[PDB]
Amino acid sequence: MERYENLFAQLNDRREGAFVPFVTLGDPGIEQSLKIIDTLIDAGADALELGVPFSDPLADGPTIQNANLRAFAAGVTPAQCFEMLALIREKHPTIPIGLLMYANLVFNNGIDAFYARCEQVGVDSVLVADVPVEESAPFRQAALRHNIAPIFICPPNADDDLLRQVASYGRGYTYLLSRSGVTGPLHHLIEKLKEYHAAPALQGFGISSPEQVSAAVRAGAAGAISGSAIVKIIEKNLASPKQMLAELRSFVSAMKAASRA
Amino acid sequence: MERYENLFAQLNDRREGAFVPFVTLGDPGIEQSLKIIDTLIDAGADALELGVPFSDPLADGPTIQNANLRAFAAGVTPAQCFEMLALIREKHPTIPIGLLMYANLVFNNGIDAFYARCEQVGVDSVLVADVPVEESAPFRQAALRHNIAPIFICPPNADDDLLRQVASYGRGYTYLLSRSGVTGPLHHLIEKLKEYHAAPALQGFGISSPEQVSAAVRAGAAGAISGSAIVKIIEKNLASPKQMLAELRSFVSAMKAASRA
Amino acid sequence: TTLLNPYFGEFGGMYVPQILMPALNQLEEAFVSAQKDPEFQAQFADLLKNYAGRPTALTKCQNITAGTRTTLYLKREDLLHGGAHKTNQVLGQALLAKRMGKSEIIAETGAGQHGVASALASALLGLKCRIYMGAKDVERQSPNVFRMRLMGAEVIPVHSGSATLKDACNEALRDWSGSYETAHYMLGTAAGPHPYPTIVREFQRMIGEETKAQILDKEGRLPDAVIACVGGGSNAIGMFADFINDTSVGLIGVEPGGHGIETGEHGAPLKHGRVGIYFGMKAPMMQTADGQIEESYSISAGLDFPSVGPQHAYLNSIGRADYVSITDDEALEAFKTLCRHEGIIPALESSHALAHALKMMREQPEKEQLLVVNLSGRGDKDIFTVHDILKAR
Amino acid sequence: TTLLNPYFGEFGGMYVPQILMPALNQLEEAFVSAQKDPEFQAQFADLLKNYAGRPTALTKCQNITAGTRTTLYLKREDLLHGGAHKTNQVLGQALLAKRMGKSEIIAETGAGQHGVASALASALLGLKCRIYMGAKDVERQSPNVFRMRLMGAEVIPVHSGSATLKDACNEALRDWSGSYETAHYMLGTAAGPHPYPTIVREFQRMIGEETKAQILDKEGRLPDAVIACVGGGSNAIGMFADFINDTSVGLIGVEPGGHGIETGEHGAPLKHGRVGIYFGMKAPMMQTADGQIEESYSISAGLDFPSVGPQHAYLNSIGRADYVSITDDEALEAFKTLCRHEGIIPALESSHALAHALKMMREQPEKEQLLVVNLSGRGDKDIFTVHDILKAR
Ligand SMILES: O=C(O)CNC(=O)Cc1c[nH]c2ccccc12
Ligand SMILES: O=C(O)CNC(=O)Cc1c[nH]c2ccccc12
Ligand SMILES: *Cc1c(COP(=O)(O)O)cnc(C)c1O
Ligand SMILES: *Cc1c(COP(=O)(O)O)cnc(C)c1O
Ligand code: NA
Ligand code: NA
Repeated sequence: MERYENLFAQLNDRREGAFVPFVTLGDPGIEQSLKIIDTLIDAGADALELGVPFSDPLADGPTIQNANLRAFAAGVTPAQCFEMLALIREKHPTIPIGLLMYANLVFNNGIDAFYARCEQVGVDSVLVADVPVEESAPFRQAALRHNIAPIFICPPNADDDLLRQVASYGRGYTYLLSRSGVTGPLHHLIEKLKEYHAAPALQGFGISSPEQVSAAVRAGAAGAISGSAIVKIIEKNLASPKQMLAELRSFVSAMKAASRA
Repeated sequence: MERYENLFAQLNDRREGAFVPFVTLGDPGIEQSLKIIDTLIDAGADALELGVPFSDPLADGPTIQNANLRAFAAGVTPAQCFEMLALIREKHPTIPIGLLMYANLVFNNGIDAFYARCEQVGVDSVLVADVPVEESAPFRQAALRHNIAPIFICPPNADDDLLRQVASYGRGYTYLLSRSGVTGPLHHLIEKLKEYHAAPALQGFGISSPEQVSAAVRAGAAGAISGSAIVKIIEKNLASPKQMLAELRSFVSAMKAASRA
Repeated sequence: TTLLNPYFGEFGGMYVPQILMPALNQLEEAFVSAQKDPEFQAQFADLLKNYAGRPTALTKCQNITAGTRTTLYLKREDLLHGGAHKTNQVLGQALLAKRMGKSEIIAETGAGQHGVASALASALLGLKCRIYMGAKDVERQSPNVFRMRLMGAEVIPVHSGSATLKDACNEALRDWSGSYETAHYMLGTAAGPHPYPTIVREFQRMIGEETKAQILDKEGRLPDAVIACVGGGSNAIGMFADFINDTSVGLIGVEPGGHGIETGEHGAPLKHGRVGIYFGMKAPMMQTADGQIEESYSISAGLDFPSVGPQHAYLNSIGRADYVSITDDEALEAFKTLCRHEGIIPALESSHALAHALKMMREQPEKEQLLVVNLSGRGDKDIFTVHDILKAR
Repeated sequence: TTLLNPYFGEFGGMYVPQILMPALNQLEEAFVSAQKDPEFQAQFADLLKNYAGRPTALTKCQNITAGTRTTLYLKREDLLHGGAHKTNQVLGQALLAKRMGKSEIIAETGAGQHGVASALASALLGLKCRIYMGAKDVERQSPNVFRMRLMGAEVIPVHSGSATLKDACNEALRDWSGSYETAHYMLGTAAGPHPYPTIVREFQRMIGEETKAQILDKEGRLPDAVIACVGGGSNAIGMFADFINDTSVGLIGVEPGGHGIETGEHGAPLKHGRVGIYFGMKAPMMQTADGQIEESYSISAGLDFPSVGPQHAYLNSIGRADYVSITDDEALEAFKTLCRHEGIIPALESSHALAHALKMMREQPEKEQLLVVNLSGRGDKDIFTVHDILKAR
């Protein structure tokens, strides 16, 4: 499939930057999760970014650590997340869907078979948080063999060697990290990334207000991703599901609107 | 004074062995203690042996350790014991009175002055439980200077060197120990002691029945001392003072009678 | 690019988020530099000797072996300052942090001992130390928590996930990845992302070098086997390394069998777990079938690391080392037996290794054998848990 | 008759009931014999080295002294097996009991450490050990009581008199005087009837011999002063002895000052007590004016011996040694300070000695001086008492 290439081209014909929210699948429960996701889409997300709950998410901040716990309080497992994915792809044809995984869950029952299951539910990309490019071979291979785009993080201090590896090895989009630390001056990377024909960059980590989406696009990034802020909203509204979707709606619309020409 | 020499000579003219009970001064209280003592005399003791309560009586068994504690529960101090002694000597002229002391209480305010205070209350002897002959010089001197007889213990394993030291250095009577351990085959010591003109031996430690008094005298000892058994009686009768004196009476009479020709 | 091999056969690597690689490359580089630097070595040798107490004795236990043909020696890491072998590598890691110009130290700890150890190295050497510890272990290790704090370290409890060592290990990483430029991460075992398994090994190897010398001095020849408990692998790799090229020398690693392998409730991923990718590396992990990391169980709090060093998995796979397990009862019996016949209270951890030696001896008492057990720590800290068990029983 | 002088000037002797003298003469004789016997020495040297960990390090503490002109070294008896210096002399006394053919050991203990120590020597060396301990201390030293029992000793509580160490010391004697023929009395300090002050000294003196060698090696010359806490005198005489003939070397003994000398509630009979005769000897005693023995007070349970070794009273009287006191607060400050700036938890006992060094330094920071403190034990055991105090405060 080529959903990312397609979105990017479409957005480029609109002079638009892309806005992609992240959530954890099954947080706070499956049904509510599916509704959150549909609301994110209906409000304007260009692509989703979805996490599979994992026990030891060593690259995430508290916010998303609570999201995995809530998902685990509700019994959510990977096999359930995949069924979730499947019904998401069924409902929305063309939206790019990327996963944020930890290594163990992809290597667990064989790497290749994880990417194959990704292809059969219609996933478009997978970012594996704790596999650096230096260790990406098995994961990127298995990915391309099943038509999934392997995403990589380009750190703010990336040196030219790394820039080139990311531009060479990634596909679909490039995760441009705004900072060190865990989930909670880019013009150079971004130019250099274009220079090496990287996949379009999405700026990530700490995007939580519309001004930043606009600033990313101006900087030359094809878009921005926001998760913590999206999760904050969930975690703030657990007592009222309806108010949850409504605030999700408003925030996403606000974010998306900002990426517009 | 020569109360011991006098008693011994008298007893020898009666073909009698000597019977001397031990108690702790002030156990269970002063008044009761004074009455116990008078009862011991009235029942027949030939001489007394009196302990001054001390905090750390490392040569005594439990029985007499309880006696010191009871005496301490009642506030009894050495200065009080000496007043006790004084009124005892006032009441009974000729009875030999020996103290059983621990070193510290004699060395405390000057050795010489302890033996002088002994002489002014009329005490006849002092045995210091934790001063061996090897260390007796200062204590035996100070004793003879004030006319007090310094008592020494002749252990059952005593070798000839020791026998001679005891016979040379002691006066009034020789404490013949029946056994190692703490408060709770003597014919040789006894002959050897006579051989070296020791003071007359009193057999001590574990004498608690009349048969043993008789056996001591037969062995050649001039007599026997009993304390634990006497203290047992006290400790058994604390709830009834009158029964206390009565059983003391009966036991002492029984003991004394046994030393008789 | 790295300078050294990050892999022991298939196990090991560097699986950390991209933002941490410059830190592990820098660390590797500084360690390679240090190992060829005589000043660094002389300074390390001098603290191990005049501050930590090296070398540690090698102790023959005739009472234990009487009536059999085993001879048993224990390498007395229980005598090292701090009371366990961990103090060796912390001092080395601290001099490294120094050499990198970092001023802060970050460490994770389960049962407390690596936290006490990093706090003492820190205090001595002028570093500001913060330690992460899972709230469950905090609750149950107050002595330790107070020791680290008497030594100026800051102790930060971790409430997420199972709230134990692995959740401390995540919180350590998260922090390193935003402060690596001033802080160094003093990982506590020979595990985790390269170059840590290699550097922990090399800073613990004096345990096997001194063992070898001592045993040659006292017996005239190398042991038939060296045995050591395996919690995350540092003490055992420390005792093994220098004997690895001595083919006739047995290396036996002892993982906690807990209530029993069949029961599930154990700590023995190397022989009873399944390969996974976690904590920066690929190795045997305690894990569900869907791949979530689980906790290791054992009557001794310090064999809690739910995975094992990569180099041990390699050694095992090629046959060069052997790994077995010992249950809580077996380890308590061995504890008792040492207290009463040699007058050394061993750590429950090192109790496991002694226990397997005793089995070697007992099961074949007329076999002629010379064993060394690595007594990785002292058991003063375990006195009460053994107490409460022997009371209920 | 004895073979050696039972007196240090006016202090010391053999004040025991007559029934015990053949035992002390026999002991003296066997000790004199042993000291000229190369087999005995080689066997003692071998346990001190391969079982107990000797020699112990000498540790320079630059962090403590920075900014001053003191240089301070601590002799790390905290690293000796058992955790304190007491293990030295117990091993020696046990080999003696052996050499006499006795098979049982009797020991008294206050805070538990001499009881743990005699039980470990006993277990190692095949002796049956029973330990007397005052019920008050039993109550408050359960770790210790359980340690001794894990090591096969029998622990007998003493309920008479103040129920503390002196009442244990009486119960030890009483028993020895009826079983001396099979049992040996392993007295716990350099005190009591001759020949014990001399034998404890000679079996602790390696502490000063090694100190001297080490300090000559590291500094080129002898210390200006050696400092050590004084509970009953064994660690301090141990550190002092070998420097006694070195006139330029200061010997400073530190007795616990408790809440304060003026308050009365202290442990410093050598400088604030009065000569008495007790426990087999003539020395300074804590005592009332009528002469009953009283207890020593201190925040550290092990400086509880209500008297002090005779040889220290002699050394003091001739000027050759100096004795001072340090209060509980001062000793707690020194405890804290070591934990936080060198990462060694010292025993509250040895805390007193460090505290007086720190005063020497602090009161005259531009004086040029080289001090050694004898760190007689580790303070793991004191962690909670320091905890409870720092909480109330
Ligand atoms: O929380 C955010 O703002 C952004 N998060 C993402 O883009 C999703 C994410 C979860 N954990 C991560 C670890 C590394 C990279 C991205 C993530
Ligand atoms: O208890 C006894 O049977 C005998 N006691 C005495 O003769 C008195 C005594 C008390 N403590 C002692 C210590 C040594 C010698 C005699 C005694
Ligand atoms: C921490 C510890 C261990 C376990 O960790 P390893 O790395 O597996 O050695 C073993 N023994 C003791 C005494 C420990 O403190
Ligand atoms: C027992 C002990 C002491 C006191 O006894 P000394 O004979 O006075 O040395 C001092 N320090 C420590 C650590 C002790 O265990
Ligand atoms: Na493990
Ligand atoms: Na004292």
